Amino acid sequence: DLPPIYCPLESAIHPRVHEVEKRAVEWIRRSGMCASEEERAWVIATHSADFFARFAPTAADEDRLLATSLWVYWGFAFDDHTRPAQFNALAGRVQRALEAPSAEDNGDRFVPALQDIARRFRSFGTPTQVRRFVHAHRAYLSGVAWQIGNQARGHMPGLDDYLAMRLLSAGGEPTFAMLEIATGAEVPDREMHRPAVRALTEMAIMVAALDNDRHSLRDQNIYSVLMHHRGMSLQEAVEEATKLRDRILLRFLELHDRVRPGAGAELSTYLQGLRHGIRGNAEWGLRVPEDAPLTWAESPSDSSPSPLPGAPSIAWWWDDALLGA
Amino acid sequence: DLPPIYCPLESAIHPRVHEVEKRAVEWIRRSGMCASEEERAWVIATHSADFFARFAPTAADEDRLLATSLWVYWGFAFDDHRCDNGPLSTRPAQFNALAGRVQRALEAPSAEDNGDRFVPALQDIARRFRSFGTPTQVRRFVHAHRAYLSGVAWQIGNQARGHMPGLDDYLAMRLLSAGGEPTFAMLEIATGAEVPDREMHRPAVRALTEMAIMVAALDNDRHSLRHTDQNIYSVLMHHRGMSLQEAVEEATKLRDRILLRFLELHDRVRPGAGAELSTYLQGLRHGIRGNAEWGLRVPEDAPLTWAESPSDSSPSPLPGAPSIAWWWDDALLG
Repeated sequence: DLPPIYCPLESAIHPRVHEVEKRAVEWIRRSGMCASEEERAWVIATHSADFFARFAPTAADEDRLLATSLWVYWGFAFDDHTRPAQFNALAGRVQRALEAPSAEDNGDRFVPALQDIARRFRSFGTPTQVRRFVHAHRAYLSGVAWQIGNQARGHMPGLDDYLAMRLLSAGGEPTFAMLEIATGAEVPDREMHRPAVRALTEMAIMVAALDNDRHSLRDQNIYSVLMHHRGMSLQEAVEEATKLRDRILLRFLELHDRVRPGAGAELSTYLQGLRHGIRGNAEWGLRVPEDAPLTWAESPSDSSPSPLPGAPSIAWWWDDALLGA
Repeated sequence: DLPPIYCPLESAIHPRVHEVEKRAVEWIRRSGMCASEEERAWVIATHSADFFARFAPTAADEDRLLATSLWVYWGFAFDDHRCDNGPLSTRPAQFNALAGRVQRALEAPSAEDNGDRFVPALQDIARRFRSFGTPTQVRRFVHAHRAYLSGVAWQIGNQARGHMPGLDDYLAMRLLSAGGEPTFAMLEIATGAEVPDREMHRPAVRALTEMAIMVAALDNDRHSLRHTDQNIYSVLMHHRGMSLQEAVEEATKLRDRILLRFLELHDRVRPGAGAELSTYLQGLRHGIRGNAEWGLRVPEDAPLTWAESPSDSSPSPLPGAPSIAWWWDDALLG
């Protein structure tokens, strides 16, 4: 019993989505990241071009939209897999290959593909935009390492730890750090790293992450964490999860409205990218198994302007004294 | 049987080191990082203020040299109690969770410690870094910090499996696990010189940072030689069937080659550098030298000897380490 999603945000998709999808399907087939035709079909069936065309709907350069979409395909293909000890090494190697073009594949299937993506990013993006994506990619790999860690030990994390980890393990950091690369609109340091923008970025990531949890009811996820800790039933957890998520999005809209008016063209595009991304991520979740009409919740299920109790690690999102920008 | 260190770089130490060491000893006592009197005295005996006062010897504000110095103390304590000998040293699953929690505590001032002694200490250091560094410098430190932790996770993974990495994985891993990224990312905070994104992130500058880090990491491995530990020596003894004495000569050759390429690239990049990049590059240089000099002095006033010449002066990439070959590629580092 799944309530409709609260997402009063702009929905749009690149007009050239289908041309990019074609080129991306080509690159998947040639990438070497897939053993069998059955594995390609699985990665092709993620419709990651359709996903990311919703994040950068007006990207001037079709090739930047392709490069950024390819990573999303790479991410789905990488996460369809490993013990923590081998993973920590593999995470280290893959991330080195992202940062070091002279790194060699050593027969690892994912490294050439990521290095082809990195080479496309280095031919378009500034060294600054590449370093942002690089750091986001390591943050994601740390999240995955954390989640594989918990599973191998049978640690079910409490809410604060789950939300912190899922911030990273969902792949939201690298996805949102590709907005600039797709658009070409370079956000200056003093704007991109304002705490206020950091909280907007994390809050957009968290809501996309909790919406991915919801699209997965069909084993570390907000529902398990709430059931295991708060002794809730599935329904009671579904209802509590929707309240957490809707409260976070409410904070996002509020902080966004405080921040958007003073913003430069580049930060402004980035912020419309967060919004497009949150909505795109929800809409892609509903439309992926395409053209049927979607139903959306008109109101938050919880309107509280105060921080989530039991999640101190995300409380600073609500602390305007800390975010004076 | 160890040859002297090739290190023809500026030795200098902050004229206020002794005052800063005093306030840092005070902070280590009320820090909470340390269970016993015995640990406190260990942390203190790292002389981390002397170490980092070599990295930023003209720091205008000793509060900034202090804050940065604190992380170096936190660093030794974190390695010694969580990474090298802690029940976590062979438990990557548990270490992966700790690294997530410690990193989150550094990015999120509202995070709670969950009874981990190292977190409130880190959060205090973070609060200082935020009080006078720009949010850009704080993020460069925070990113460098997760990089360091990823390296330790890789190291601890290898220890659990009894896996001795090869030269390529070892140099890539050690680039991170030896804590040089966050060490060097504190130069800006210590000095107040905000290096613009366009300059800091130039591949040439990134390569100098990595080479400054590799060299300091291999001087650390040299410092730790005075079988099963992952270091350049067991790496070479295992993968290339060498005696310890052959590994030692081999390690010295590779390290000196990297230092020469650092020196060559430094000389091509320094002339055009703006004032903030120039300060950062003097830091890399002061750091390399500071790391080695601190390592021969840490039990310290006696005359040291240095190698007048490198052990190998080949101007091309290390054999068997393609992950660093791009440091020699002047086209990619335009």
